[PDB]
Amino acid sequence: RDHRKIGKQLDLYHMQEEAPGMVFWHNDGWTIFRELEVFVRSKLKEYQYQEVKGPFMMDRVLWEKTGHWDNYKDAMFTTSSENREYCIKPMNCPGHVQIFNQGLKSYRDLPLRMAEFGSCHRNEPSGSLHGLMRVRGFTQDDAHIFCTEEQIRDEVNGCIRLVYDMYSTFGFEKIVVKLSTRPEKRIGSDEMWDRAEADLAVALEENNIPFEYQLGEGAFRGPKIEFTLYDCLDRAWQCGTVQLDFSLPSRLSASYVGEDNERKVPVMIHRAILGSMERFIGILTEEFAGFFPTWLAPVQVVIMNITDSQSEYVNELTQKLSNAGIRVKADLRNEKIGFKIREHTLRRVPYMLVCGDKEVESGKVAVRTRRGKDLGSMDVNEVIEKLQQEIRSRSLKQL
Amino acid sequence: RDHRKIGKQLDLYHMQEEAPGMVFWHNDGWTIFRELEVFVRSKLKEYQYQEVKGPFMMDRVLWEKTGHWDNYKDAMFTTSSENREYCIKPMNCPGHVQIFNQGLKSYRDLPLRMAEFGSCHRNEPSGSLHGLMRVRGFTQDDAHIFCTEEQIRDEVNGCIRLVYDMYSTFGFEKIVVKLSTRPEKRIGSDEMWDRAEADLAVALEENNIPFEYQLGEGAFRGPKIEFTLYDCLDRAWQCGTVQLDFSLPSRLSASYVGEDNERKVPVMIHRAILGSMERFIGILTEEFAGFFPTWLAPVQVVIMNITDSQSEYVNELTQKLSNAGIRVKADLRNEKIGFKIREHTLRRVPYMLVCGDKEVESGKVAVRTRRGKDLGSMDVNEVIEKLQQEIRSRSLKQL
Ligand SMILES: *C(=O)[C@@H](NC(=O)c1cccc(O)c1O)[C@H](O)Cc1ccc([N+](=O)[O-])cc1
Ligand SMILES: *C(=O)[C@@H](NC(=O)c1cccc(O)c1O)[C@H](O)Cc1ccc([N+](=O)[O-])cc1
Ligand SMILES: [Zn+2]
Ligand SMILES: [Zn+2]
Repeated sequence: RDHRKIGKQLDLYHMQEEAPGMVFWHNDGWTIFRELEVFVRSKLKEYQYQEVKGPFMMDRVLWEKTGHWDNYKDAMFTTSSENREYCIKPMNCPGHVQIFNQGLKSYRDLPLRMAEFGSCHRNEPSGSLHGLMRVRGFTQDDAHIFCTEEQIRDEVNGCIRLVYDMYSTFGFEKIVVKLSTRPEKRIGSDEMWDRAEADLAVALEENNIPFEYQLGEGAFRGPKIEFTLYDCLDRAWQCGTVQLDFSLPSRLSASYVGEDNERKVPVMIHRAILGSMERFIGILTEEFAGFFPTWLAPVQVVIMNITDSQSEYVNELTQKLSNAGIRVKADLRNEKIGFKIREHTLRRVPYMLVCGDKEVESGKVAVRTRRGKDLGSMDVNEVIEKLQQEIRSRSLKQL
Repeated sequence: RDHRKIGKQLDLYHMQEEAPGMVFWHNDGWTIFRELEVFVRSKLKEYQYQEVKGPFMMDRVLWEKTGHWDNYKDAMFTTSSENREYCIKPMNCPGHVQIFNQGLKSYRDLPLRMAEFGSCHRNEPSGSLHGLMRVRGFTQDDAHIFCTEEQIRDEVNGCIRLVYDMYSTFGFEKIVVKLSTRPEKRIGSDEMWDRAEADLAVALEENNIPFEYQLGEGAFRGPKIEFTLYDCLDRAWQCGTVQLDFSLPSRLSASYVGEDNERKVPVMIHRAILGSMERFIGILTEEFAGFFPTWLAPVQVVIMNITDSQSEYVNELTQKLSNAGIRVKADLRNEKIGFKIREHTLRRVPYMLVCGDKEVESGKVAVRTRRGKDLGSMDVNEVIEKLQQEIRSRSLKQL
């Protein structure tokens, strides 16, 4: 369970000194990355999230307008063009407010949930980088919710359900939730903080979540929730966050017309469920020790012949499986069946179809699994129906 | 047919002076963008392309090693960290060679086709920017093919079929193909250029392509093909390119073991079919004048009630359509049916389901189209089956 070693073994990705802290996603690693996006997008559709894409760099004046310049100028890559200074974005938050600021918003547009798979960059010191855990370039399952003060409870509830629903898919059921203590220096009136804290307390009680408080001084712009998961080694990984913001929407001139026809500043909720998706892939790689679940496996099926007679039967089978949506490969090499089955077992391919002369004549296929289990000859249509169920259900275990 | 005006009318995207030449993709514009990616990925799977993701910035030493530094340093955004200079990538080519350089390659790995939806940036002068046509940040349907000299014909054939197959999906059937004349200053032996030119000439003859030559001096690293399409206004848009490269793989120390067991440098083919996908969306926006085909339309169906009695019937219908994969919205507003049908017609929603008291009791739905055609009451299952066919076929016209 070392994601850097398994990543090299499975040809998932690589890094080199020319771009420290930035991942070269290979084909198989990118397949895992994109399958994660499909999973998140499926959850986004459930909770009615927009998906947007912001610009990678933005004017340094805009970043100074947010107030994040002074606090995080060290971590921000800077670039220039035509006597103007630009910042490679370390966060997606101001860009979403820019999209929100387009057009007039009323209360009828709230809550407005805006998600983005935003590529962000941070100038982290090189000595602190490690694999996919600590990088300079990363993609967050980020989203921001624009809502009234009244909707804070209902929106935090949805984030809470999202965290537990999503972590459970991967097998993470032990979750520790920590709440933040309000600092001395804070933005926003005390009554605003008091009302929002009641919203958070009611939401956490509603979901029956035992929560602890954190010794850290907490964020100045709002109350913060952090979700930590535990992998099969009982290792704690902090991935989720729900951060309230009373500062940024006021700074970036965001507003909406309320029911009373009065100009109001929306409440802004920052939330990520998995956090850094590169980091989450590394966590998943160590969690499964390379035995990725079928829906996450880069190559899900390999079909092999025994000799060249079955080689054309294999090619039809590969096409029939590929049309069914299965990520399949054909192994027609001039190696005998024990060699290929072992090699694809070592590469963690979930299923392995053996096509002998009996298999060609029967119309069936001989099925082996990467754990060495022999499921015997099965109907080709039956095989497809079972993997499709395993893929669509995103099941954690095989047949 | 002005994509900037239609983009504002349909809330597709926006741009602001804080990030000149970079697009804020709104939800509906991002839906078109992502649907284009799915279309390209479907074509990638047909031709057995890998999909990878490279780092956004790379060491300036690596860029100087390519030789693109001296020619294109002006157009490249530069940034630094820890006394080292980095370049925000304007091209995906060197990053793919880096991924190719991982692991030992043999001739049995060739041809190796490597595609990437790579976000690239160029420091284009601000006065030259225009909408999505001329931007600083763009995403290309880029790919690179690593192959032997012998495979150049078969690979150019696949690129040629890809260009015509993909342009035809959008209704672009008039295509002008231009070939490049070899310059005085060139990289690679004359015999290499002579053999590759024969490969290109045979490939273009094979597909029966009438081609012209270009007065431009042509690329120094290899022969170049450019594909121009014509929209419904008979306007020429140059989108596709197939560029041969004898220079870069040798520079970046790329190699493979041949059949003769000799260390050889692969031939590199750069190819993009649509080119800048932001630019292609703008072309598509003007081609359809906002009447996007059903598979490309941001919102494909709107269901409306006449009064609150049908409001709960509409919500079930919206869910049943959404589970079927249709991008659908519910319009339960307190406006009468003529108001809503007109508003969604003005917003170019392909289909429009009207749910009266007759519709609730029958189990059917009243169907209108954005062209004003009345298709009458239809079965809800029948409606779903027809849009699914229209979406999956990517048909250019409605029922
Ligand atoms: C405060 O605004 C906080 N933002 C978030 O925590 C946040 C989490 C998840 C999703 C979104 O959209 C969020 O805004 C803070 O700015 C986080 C942060 C810390 C450090 C740096 N840095 O430049 O080193 C950037 C952002
Ligand atoms: C020559 O290498 C040429 N590259 C391409 O034309 C190309 C087209 C489509 C896909 C890929 O992967 C390609 O490499 C040239 O470098 C193109 C180019 C021109 C200008 C600039 N610029 O920095 O202004 C960059 C790239
Ligand atoms: Zn945020
Ligand atoms: Zn290239």
